[PDB]
Amino acid sequence: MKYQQLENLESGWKWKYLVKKHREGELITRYIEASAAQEAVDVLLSLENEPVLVNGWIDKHMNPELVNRMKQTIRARRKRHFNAEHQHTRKKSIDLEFIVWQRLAGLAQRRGKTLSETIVQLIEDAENKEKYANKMSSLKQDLQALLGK
Amino acid sequence: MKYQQLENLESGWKWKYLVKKHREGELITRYIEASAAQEAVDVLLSLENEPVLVNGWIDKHMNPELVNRMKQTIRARRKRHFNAEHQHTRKKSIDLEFIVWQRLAGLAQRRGKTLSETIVQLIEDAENKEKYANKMSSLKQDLQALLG
Amino acid sequence: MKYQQLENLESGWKWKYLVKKHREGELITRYIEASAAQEAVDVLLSLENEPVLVNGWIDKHMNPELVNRMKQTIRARRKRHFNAEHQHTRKKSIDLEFIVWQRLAGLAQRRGKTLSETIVQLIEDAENKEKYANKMSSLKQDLQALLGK
Amino acid sequence: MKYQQLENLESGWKWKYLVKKHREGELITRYIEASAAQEAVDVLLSLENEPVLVNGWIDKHMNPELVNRMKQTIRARRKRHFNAEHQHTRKKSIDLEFIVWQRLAGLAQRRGKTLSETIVQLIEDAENKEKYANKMSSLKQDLQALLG
DNA sequence: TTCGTGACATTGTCACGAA
DNA sequence: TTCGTGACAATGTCACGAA
DNA sequence: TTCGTGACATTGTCACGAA
DNA sequence: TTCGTGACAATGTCACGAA
Repeated sequence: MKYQQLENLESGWKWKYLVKKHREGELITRYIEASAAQEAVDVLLSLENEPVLVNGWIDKHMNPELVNRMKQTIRARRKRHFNAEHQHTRKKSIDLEFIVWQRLAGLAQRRGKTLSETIVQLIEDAENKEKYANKMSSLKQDLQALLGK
Repeated sequence: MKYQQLENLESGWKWKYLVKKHREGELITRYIEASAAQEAVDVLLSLENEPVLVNGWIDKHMNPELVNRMKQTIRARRKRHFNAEHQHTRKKSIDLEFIVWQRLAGLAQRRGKTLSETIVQLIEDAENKEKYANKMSSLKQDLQALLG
Repeated sequence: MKYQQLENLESGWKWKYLVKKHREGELITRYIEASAAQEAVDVLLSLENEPVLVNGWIDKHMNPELVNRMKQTIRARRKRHFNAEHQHTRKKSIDLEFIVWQRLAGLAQRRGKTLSETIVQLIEDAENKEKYANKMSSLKQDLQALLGK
Repeated sequence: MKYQQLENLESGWKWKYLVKKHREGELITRYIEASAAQEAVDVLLSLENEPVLVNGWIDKHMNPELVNRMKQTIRARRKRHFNAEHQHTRKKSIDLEFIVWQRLAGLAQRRGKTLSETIVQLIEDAENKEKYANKMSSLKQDLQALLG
């Protein structure tokens, strides 16, 4: 755990979680009835401006099989923040032709390495071609003259 | 255009659109007062089963701040469909590191070509360097052998 | 022929011929009996200083059987003389061991060319040893500084 | 001394010599006189076959101008004899041109080798060159097998 | 001094190719 | 046949170097 | 089990070169 | 205008190997 915790906002974060889903429709509560669950819908809706008070509610009305989906989504956004505190870590997304990907990826999984470097190497292996064209050609074209003189 | 329209469903999306955005907080409505605008929410949040009418709702009810944002976001949800059919047309998202991007994009910036052209051109040439190190490796292997 | 003839002088050495050979122990006359044969001898030595005389003498008197041996021994001196003049013209001999003679003499009957010339080449190519003794030592170094890069 | 000096023939040998130079025109007597010469001539010429005779014939009766001339010419014939046997020790002479002799004799007299040997050592080198140009044809050729 | 030895000069045939 | 020509043969010397 | 993290999926945007 | 389109932003999971 290289990224510290922030009880304050890190809690309000989870709050947004039980919202972004409840909106599109997804059993937030750990109950089955649409009577006991519906009730809980408001039991939290009011905790808007309510910090750590949010945690009090997890042990109360929080669907178990969600604890997984959440942790995974939390840590994620958790890293993005700290990583956004500068540039080198700030990641960016890219869209390219399918077939292209297939190669790349297939080259990442086959070239015992991760995408990143795999892209870093595929580059160095390119700019080197220029001086490798002649480097191999010179040692070959300069000797062609030995056949006679 | 390269793709044709589907009035029946096409408009369908927009619906799915105005709702969505609304669900998150937005005045899809062309009005303001918590009344008239309020009605136009339910008045539209119903054409679900008969979306072939949403269009006539957008032409004289939807907030104009979204006319463009839509024609775009839709025209996209359109291409995104037809390509999602086959495989060669499909697409894929990647998440590479900052540093890389610079150099990477940078190259694509100096050549101008597609950001994908970069992976082709880099694989195509950077792979031809993996070639001369082979013709220069099998050569230094049969050159010195005969010699000593 | 090629050279010239010395009517007077050449009869000179020509004379010494039957002479130096007669005292050696051989028949110069064509008379089996020691009466006419011995007569010719005495009559011969008297010509100690006569040219043309020796000519007619050889005719009626000398043994026309060794003639050939003479025409050969005489022709030689014709040549050994005009040649012995200038240096590059004078011929000279040497004693070589059999072993060595073999190869050499045997390279003449194969290559065809004269014995002398034979040595002329044997030498040139030989002396040229360094010329190609270096081409290798040299040409071969050009490949070493390459294979190791 | 390596050659067993067999007084038997070697003596008779001298004879032919004293006889030869005689038939040519040279004194074979220590006599300061003409006539006195007719003595040795026939006196010795009759020794057609005299061992110990012709021998002492010298210490007591023979020209002095030939004392060394003989001791040496004799050694020659002597060596020629034991040598006449096997061809691997006997010899032959050559008639070569002057100019050739020069270069030849030169290197020979120079390198500090015997005339005969000179040729031998010179032949080896005369072949190496003819051999070195060969390895050139193999290497020069094995370069285009692959290269051009 | 004697001797083994290498370098030539001499001088003589011998079998040949082009007058 | 006639010759210039080349390959060796044979035999004597000479100046050296080790005995 | 809790993390960090990398591989990707959806879906919204907007300048752009023709059409 | 209207399309097709490409570079990224936001962010929600999932199955990994070290803690």
